[PDB]
Amino acid sequence: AEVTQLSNGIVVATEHNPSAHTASVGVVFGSGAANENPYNNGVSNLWKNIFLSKENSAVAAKEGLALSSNISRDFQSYIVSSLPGSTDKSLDFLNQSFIQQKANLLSSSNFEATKKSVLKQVQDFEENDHPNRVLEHLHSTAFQNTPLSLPTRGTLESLENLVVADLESFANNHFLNSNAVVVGTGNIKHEDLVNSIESKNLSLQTGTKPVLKKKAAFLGSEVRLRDDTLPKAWISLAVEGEPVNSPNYFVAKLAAQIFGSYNAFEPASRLQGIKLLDNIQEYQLCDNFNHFSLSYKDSGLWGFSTATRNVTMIDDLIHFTLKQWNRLTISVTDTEVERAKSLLKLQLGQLYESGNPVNDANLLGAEVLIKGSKLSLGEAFKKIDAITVKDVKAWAGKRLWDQDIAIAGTGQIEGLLDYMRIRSDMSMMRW
Amino acid sequence: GPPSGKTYMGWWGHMGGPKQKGITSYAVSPYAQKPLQGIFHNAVFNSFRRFKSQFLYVLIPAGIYWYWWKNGNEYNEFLYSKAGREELERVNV
Repeated sequence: AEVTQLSNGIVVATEHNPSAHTASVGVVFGSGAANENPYNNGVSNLWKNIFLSKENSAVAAKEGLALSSNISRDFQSYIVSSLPGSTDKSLDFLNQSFIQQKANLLSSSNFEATKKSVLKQVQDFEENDHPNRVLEHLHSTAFQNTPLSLPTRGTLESLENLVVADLESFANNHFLNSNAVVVGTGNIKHEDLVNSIESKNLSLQTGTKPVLKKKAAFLGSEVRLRDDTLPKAWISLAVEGEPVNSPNYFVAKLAAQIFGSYNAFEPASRLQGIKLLDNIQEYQLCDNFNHFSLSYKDSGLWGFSTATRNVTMIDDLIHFTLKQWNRLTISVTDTEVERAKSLLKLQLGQLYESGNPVNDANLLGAEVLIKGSKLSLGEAFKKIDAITVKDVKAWAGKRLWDQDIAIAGTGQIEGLLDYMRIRSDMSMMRW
Repeated sequence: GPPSGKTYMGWWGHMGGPKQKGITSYAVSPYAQKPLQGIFHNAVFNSFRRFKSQFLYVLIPAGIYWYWWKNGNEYNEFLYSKAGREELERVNV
């Protein structure tokens, strides 16, 4: 029900949900913010904001379209959502203003205004968006001196020396046809889509993007940007997790769903099936925490990201959740496994099926770029319910028992004890 | 308990130091590092730097007091010989 066909160049991937309204056609490239050097960084976000600029969006809005884009750590996407009877308009707009000539987009008035707005919103993100910036510093210190370490939005110091030559070089080096996947979600049928991509000739280039010299290797590290102006203490620690197209991927997502996510002020998240919430609820050790499991192309992370207003008992929160992490290897039960199985099925269903047909476009483009064909919601559910407690114990002994962690913090984090205690509290002496 | 008088050292989280902002601290786990990194370079060169900077303050007073002790000891060994008995009486009274 998620059909994929390889044409002369590009790969077309689509899914036809005939009850949805807005059909959404776009192209998803396989060169995100980890396919460049740290000096031209932020050229992916700059390309996204060039595509989303006032000129391009007014041209798209006069015809009845609505642009979208999403830059991630290996795929970047350009989505033109539209009405269901109007997608040949979407296709030839995306041809005429992104795939062929872009001289209307890349002259030094629109590029100057776009670069100024990008500089303002990146520095506003760096000052006033605290949990995302420490997840970003966690990525920057986990995979350091190695191309997965890069900021997605780009840093300010490597964004004020970018001109149109950088964007044209990136569009020549990474906006290819053996690197691109065109996607269709919403209610377009498959064959009218490829009929309209093969009627009007649509091909970006012919070549191949440059392969990287250094693969993503985890380096157990530590960083702290302690700003004691801030009222909270945002820390986040994470180990090396399993990447995409790895056999231990769904057990990593299940082991994240075992500990779940929490919010101390909602009275329905204080009653979950976590054993950690009987330790962190008598002195109110944190405000929220969420156990992520990110899986990029070469490697990935596995850890929790919190926020703490009780900045004196930070080490107790760290120690309690790390003992709960060691409970995965030594004595995890089966009722936690089945609770996390049902909750992981619910979360993947809420992610894969939703009202917006551009998130499905981004997910379908990513997992057709890296894998080759999309596995359905049924096969994912079968691979989830085929997981026993011993597979979780084997994976937790593989990737969580005494492994190197990487910590990224900000705020009032002097109460955070320093590194060797946190590293050697990942392994207890069997109680 | 009784909150006693304030001192110049609190505990973790409120240590009583000045407020700091913008001091990033990078570190690397020792399992990723090599211990005994540069022990022969820092055993020959840095130890000589520390010995070069801090040996006059130790050797000038040691030299003064050792020369004083050696001169006094050999003067006493001179006096309780036979060639100093008139000097022994003269120093006595």
